[PDB]
Amino acid sequence: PRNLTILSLPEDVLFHILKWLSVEDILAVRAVHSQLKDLVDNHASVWACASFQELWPSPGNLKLFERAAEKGNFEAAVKLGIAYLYNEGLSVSDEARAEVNGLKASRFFSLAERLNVGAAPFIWLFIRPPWSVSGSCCKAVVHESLRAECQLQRTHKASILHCLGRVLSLFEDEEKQQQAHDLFEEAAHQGCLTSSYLLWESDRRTDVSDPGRCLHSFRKLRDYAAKGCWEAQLSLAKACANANQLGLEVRASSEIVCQLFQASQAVSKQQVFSVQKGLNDTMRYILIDWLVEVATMKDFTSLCLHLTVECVDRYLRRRLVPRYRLQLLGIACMVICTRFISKEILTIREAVWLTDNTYKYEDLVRMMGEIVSALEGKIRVPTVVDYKEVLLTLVPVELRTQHLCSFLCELSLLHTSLSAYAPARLAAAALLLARLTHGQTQPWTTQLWDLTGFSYEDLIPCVLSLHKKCFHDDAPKDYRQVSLTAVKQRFEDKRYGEISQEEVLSYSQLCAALGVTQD
Amino acid sequence: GRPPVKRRLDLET
Amino acid sequence: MPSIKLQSSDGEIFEVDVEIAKQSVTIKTMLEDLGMDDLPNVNAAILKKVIQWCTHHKDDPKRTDDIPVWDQEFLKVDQGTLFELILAANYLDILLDVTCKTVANMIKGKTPEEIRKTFNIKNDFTEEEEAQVRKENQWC
Repeated sequence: PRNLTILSLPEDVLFHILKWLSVEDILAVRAVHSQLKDLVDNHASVWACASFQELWPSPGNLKLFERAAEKGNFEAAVKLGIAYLYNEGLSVSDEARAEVNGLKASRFFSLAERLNVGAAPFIWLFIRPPWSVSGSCCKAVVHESLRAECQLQRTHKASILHCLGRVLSLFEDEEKQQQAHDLFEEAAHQGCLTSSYLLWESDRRTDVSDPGRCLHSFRKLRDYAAKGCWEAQLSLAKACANANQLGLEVRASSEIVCQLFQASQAVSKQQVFSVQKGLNDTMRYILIDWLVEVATMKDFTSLCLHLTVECVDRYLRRRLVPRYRLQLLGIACMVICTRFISKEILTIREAVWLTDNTYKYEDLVRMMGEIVSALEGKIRVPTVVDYKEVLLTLVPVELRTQHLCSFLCELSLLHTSLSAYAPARLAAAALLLARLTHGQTQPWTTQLWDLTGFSYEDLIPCVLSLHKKCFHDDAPKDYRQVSLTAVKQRFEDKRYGEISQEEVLSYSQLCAALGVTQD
Repeated sequence: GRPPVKRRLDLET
Repeated sequence: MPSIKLQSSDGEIFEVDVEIAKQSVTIKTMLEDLGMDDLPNVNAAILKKVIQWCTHHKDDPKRTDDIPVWDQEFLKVDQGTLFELILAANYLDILLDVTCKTVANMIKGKTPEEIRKTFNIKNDFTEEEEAQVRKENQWC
């Protein structure tokens, strides 16, 4: 045993080494030995963790996809369901397309959600309205099939109920709204954090009469936020802002805000540059600029644009793509995020249109499916907008300062150096820059010290970095010598009060006013 | 720089 | 103040600090079970490289870029040495993923006969098995 081989390795080492290879490689390795074949075709974990990276279910290899998904793979189930619904990759005749495609897509979507662990439900966004005006679109077919399955499922049906309820929530009908609310009630009956929080949000708008119900709501909010939700945490961070009515102490509210403000870590970095052949961040700047323009066209909120940029960054960090596909990535991410959170979405026929038909319907379908499958289903993540909102609902400040804070919060999207700081620190520094720009006597208040859990000395570097990377340096141009000004053009609207054209101070003035030297 | 939204972005340096 | 004694399979004894020794979870769980909370294949060289690897990585809080120069300059010594390392950590609950990525790269972008050539595997399938593989590989 001087030279040990792969032949005599134990089950754990073989399990781990075989879980990080693509499907083509795992098929190739299956030709080496009989014991390897027995291990692969006997133990379901190796198939369960196998990739299906850059493949898509064609009629030649439908059996492979079905076999891998049916025994513990999530990517295969997602791709199979999306291919069955969107009808790209499978040669299904138009006469029998509807029923068979709907049932297959619904079954595979249910399996994909069942195999998901530790994420908020997401499969409801592939079937959300608007639907076909005439006839029966496959989205409706899979919707009714999923409803029937939930009526007949036993293992894990709460996620299916939540997805169903989220589907009819976006329907403009009082009956549809009552069926939706009726849905998270049944989902909350079996236990679901997001469903319970949505139920609570549907009750805050209804009954605000006496402090007793406010205390009941505070109890439920504490229960939800303690478990680990995100929307619940953000909502609870403002019910503490309602400190006067709500029975509690100043120290408790300050502690809650400190906990939610010191529980963030910097995530993104130069990983994306070193994980591909090359990006040079100029292509990212171009893509984000174009996405900002498209969001300006169709009245898209700040939150959706931030989510789209974050999803783009996550996918780019996970699965590599060639240069000529970045715009496809951006359009697919905007479609997916707009479907997720917003109300008016970027429809697929429209989605391909802005790209000057450079790509096609099928390519966008494939990119959307693979983007969703590569993110494991986690779409909503901490973003600067949430902390900007929680900080501006605490300290009462003038409207121009609010608009400026929003403007510097949105300018972090283009630049990637601002990822070295957590969203909490960056949002606090943005509020600090908004206050100091208007020349208020006291930038940082004792209330802010007690709430944000940080002092001035914890915020000097972040303000300097934000101001430099936002206004200072120069704009990236190569031939046209014209700066990319979609964000500035987005913020020249009268709805924002023509904020973007007001002057701002220089880096030297900011350093002088903040007591920071230079060299 | 610039053209309208409908475009094929020029990534090439 | 604390001092954790350590010995190798060859009887050699080396001194290590506590925080690096806290990386391994097997020693931690054994100490917690035995109340002292607070290897058949190992020689002096293996310890030495493991100490260098642990010392060079202390500020660490995927892809094949996180591998440093020391690992990629020391993991090409011998294949069987690499196998002794994987089952090693398998055993010490620690680098496991680094080794798994290192070996998997040598397997992904090669033909099966290349794997047989590099792994010192002469042959295990007779004449009436290559046709069955080929037909079982015709799925794609």
